[PDB]
Amino acid sequence: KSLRDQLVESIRNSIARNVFFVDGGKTTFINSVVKSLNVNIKCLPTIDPTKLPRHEPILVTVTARLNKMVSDKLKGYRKQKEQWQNHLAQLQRGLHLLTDKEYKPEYFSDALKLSIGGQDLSEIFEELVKRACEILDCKAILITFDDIDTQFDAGWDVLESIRKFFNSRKLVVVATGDLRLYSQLIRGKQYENYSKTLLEQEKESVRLAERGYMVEHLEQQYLLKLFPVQKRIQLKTMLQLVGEKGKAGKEEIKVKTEPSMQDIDAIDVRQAIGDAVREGLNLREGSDADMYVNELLKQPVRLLMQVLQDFYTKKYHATSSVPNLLRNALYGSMLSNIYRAGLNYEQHRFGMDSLCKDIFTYVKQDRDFNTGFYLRPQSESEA
Amino acid sequence: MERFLLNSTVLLYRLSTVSLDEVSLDERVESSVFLAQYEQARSLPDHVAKSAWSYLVQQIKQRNMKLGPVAILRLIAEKFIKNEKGGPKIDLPMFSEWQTLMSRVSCLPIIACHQVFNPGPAYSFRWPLYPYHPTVEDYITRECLHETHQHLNGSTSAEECWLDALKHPEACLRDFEKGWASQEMKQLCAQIDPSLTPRIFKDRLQIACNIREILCRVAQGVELPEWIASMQNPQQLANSTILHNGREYGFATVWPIDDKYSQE
Repeated sequence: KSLRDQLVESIRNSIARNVFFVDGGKTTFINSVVKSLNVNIKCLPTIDPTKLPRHEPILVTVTARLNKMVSDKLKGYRKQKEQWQNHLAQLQRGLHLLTDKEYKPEYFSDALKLSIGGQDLSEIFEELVKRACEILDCKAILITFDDIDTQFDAGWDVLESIRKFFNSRKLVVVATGDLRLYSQLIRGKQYENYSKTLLEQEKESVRLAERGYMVEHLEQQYLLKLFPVQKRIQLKTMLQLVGEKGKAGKEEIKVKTEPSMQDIDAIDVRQAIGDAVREGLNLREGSDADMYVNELLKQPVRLLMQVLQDFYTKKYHATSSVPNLLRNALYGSMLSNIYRAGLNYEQHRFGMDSLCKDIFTYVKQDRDFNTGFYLRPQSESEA
Repeated sequence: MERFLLNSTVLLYRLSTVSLDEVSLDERVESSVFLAQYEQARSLPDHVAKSAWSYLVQQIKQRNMKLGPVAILRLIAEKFIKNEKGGPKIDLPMFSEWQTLMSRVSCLPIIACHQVFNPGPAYSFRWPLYPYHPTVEDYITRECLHETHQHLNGSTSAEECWLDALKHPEACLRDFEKGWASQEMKQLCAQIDPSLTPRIFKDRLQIACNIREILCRVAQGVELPEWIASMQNPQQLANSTILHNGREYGFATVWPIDDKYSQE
């Protein structure tokens, strides 16, 4: 909300690289930002690179959205129209250059038809952008890019489109995700630059160290170019948007626990969390449960929302044990965690006998061996 | 004589070569026409051509037209076609002559001109044109015809193939050059246009596309885009687009119909 606001002002005072990124729901916040913009700039519906045909360029998809928007504003009420499809035609004609796996020499003469010389798809696209701004009476175009969490490998194409096509004074990139994800892709396709023969021969410690040192330098040099840190947003967390132990509470939330909750019974978020932790864990209101809920406040927002929209709902079902009600929820919530831990996944095997071995194994990975049976959130592993 | 004004490689060459603002060129026509007829209808006795051209220009001046396809087509339509019973039809005595001409030119423009200057009683384009005779029509109705030998151009009429080329220009190129190496078509090309070559083949094709685009713009009567002013030399139309002032302007414009290359 508030971060969305400051972000809006940040973009607006930007047109007077040109990419803003959001570290991480995340899509919810990005949609908030976009609709906030609905000092004239025309924005596009956010692109889900994870929901696009396996092979296509973000440039083509953006061109398609541009086409729709232009036809819409243009069918609203020429001469802009016709020259527009002209840029369309040049772009379509010179586009092979990207997809093409082989350089057909016949493209040479096409490389020979006419201020820099050639078929620079970047310059065609930038003249396109000028056309779009002029036709829409807009200072520039906001371009939006969704997380690639479910498919982190497509983001390369977006990054490359940014570098080779969106170095323009009239386009504003707005991407979302975690920088480490992009860091992997940079890592991977830096490595894919060496020669396989080099890789499989010059493989001693010194050479590997120098190679990796160079590759990391390139990581840092390129990511800085792509993502101006000043153009970086922090994505406030839910616990930081709430009192740490009551001495805080930036933007109190309050949540509805039963179906009715007539906007007055909404039982906070922190207090209900501590309540569920105490009852389903039988913990009292001391200091150990508060720390636990603090280490529940740093988990994924979707994770927490489901963990506390499944527990109380089935409680309402039952009311027309608290620990079993809540342990069921944890079962699915950390379910991936638990099975990756190599622990009881069979529901009808919970008992005391499986639970003792499970605790022993859990400590065996937690190392500890001194207070593990506390099972308190003290481990580095987020699982 | 008319046919030479619409079918002449030399005329094409001269017109394309000379600038668009030249004017006062009717000599280039009279000379080029005497040439083209010399090549094609060599047998004419050196004075009949002169007299025919003279009478043609005579008619043009008398009827107060400018030498050009407007006047030519108007003459051809008034001379050949009439409005008769159903759609315009052609004179029986002149039919063979019409065919001799169709050996050289396309009907569609003449057809449109006849509709314009002599529409029938208040039609859908249909090729080819026909004369009329009630008995023959009754026979055809009662028995219909039976097509037994149709394999010339696939099985289609060419005028559609030209539109097809404009639809797939690159493809007709491909076909041309692949065969241009074959000797036979080299001789055919030389015999038809000596300086034909695939290069000017492409040039003429893309130029014709340009012309149809621009003339369609004006046919819709649309505010006559500025770049026509820069457009000064027909060879400027040998490119997919044109440069007015730093900007490069294409020729595509919106046409009412979807089949942009339709005969209709």
